[PDB]
Amino acid sequence: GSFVEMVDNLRGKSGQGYYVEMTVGSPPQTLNILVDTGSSNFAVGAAPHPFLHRYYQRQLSSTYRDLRKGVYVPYTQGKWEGELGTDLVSIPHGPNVTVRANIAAITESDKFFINGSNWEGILGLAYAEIARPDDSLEPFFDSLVKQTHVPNLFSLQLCGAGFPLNQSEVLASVGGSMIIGGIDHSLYTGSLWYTPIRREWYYEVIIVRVEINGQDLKMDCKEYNYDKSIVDSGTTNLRLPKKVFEAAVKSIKAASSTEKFPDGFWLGEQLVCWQAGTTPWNIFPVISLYLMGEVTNQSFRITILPQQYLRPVEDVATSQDDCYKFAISQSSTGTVMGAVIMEGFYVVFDRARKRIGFAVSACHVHDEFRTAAVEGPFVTLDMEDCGYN
Ligand SMILES: Cc1cc(C)n(COC(=O)N[C@@H](CS(C)(=O)=O)C(=O)N[C@@H](CC(C)C)[C@@H](O)C[C@@H](C)C(=O)N[C@H](C(=O)NCC(C)C)C(C)C)n1
Repeated sequence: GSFVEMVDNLRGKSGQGYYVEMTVGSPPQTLNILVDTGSSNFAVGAAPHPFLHRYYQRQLSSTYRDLRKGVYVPYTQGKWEGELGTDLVSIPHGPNVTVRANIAAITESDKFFINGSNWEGILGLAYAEIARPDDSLEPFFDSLVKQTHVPNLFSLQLCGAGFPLNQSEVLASVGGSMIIGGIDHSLYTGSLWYTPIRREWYYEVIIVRVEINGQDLKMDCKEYNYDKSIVDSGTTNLRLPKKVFEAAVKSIKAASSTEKFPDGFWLGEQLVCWQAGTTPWNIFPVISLYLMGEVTNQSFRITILPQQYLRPVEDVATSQDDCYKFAISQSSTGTVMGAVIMEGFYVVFDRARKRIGFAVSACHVHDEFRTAAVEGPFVTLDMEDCGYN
């Protein structure tokens, strides 16, 4: 309920990523690690790279163990190859422990590291099932729970600023919190509502209904989880299956039709700008995702605002304009509840009880007329049928 030691231990932002400080090896080598609930490999740059200010030097760690085995990991965008081994790992602003964990030493990569992101590795927090080479490589959190008394769960509060941040600003500000082993009540308001983790591979959940300003998209619910629906702190946008994306964009365009935007905007590629302070938030609809509840035939809903799905970006011109990119895009691999969703809520990854909790975030961006919300319950039947097989 109270872990002041870990509150505000994250830095970063959408687009580039949210990261936590970790140390690896002996003596401790400090590295910034991206928090990624969408994968299960712990990996770190281990050789010079144009975008890396530092990297893992195995030859300088007295505790480094070479597993003599290579590993390859591809992501929706980006990929890397590395060499497997183990070493001692600690988290300065996390529990006071030291765990021996598997570490992939990245030796080659493509479209993975991000210039200026300030992170040098990735912490895959999902399950062994999707770890590479296979489920035999124990993920970091599994090691943590097995080697310590830290409870089997963590929570994330990702904080979007609501406006663009320059390099010095992102470096000097709080990007959020990752509470390891517990929940901190100062990070949310209202109550926590839980949805079942369908299966332990990605953090998969089941969406049972979608609304645009209260109006039902009215699609066969399997379409919403077509292939799957996951919660991923390593993805910026709310990504939706092709059919759902098209239906959603049609409805969002209709609700905001008093103003017309170019196709490039809806494709998530180009920005739309308004005179400083005049963004017409009210013309854009709220989006509600209903999730299966823990009680039979019960569901709840999470609702985000345009302040969540319109991502702030700096306008090239020295203009004092407020510009944004549409942060909802299509996916051919299922729904991805990325930062667009996570910046609106405090998310509890309760692995012990196989469930994910959502509560309104104490740091979500909004205005005087609307706020993000988590509400329930709703009598919903045959939710099990919403899952895709
Ligand atoms: C917040 C935040 C953090 C970061 C780094 N961004 C910017 O990058 C992305 O949003 N990257 C997405 C691609 S996009 C722009 O939606 O199309 C992405 O691929 N994120 C991955 C992490 C980054 C650091 C490479 C991962 O979070 C996505 C996840 C679904 C994934 O690809 N998992 C892998 C996977 O499923 N691989 C199989 C196929 C897709 C190669 C694992 C299981 C091996 N936004």
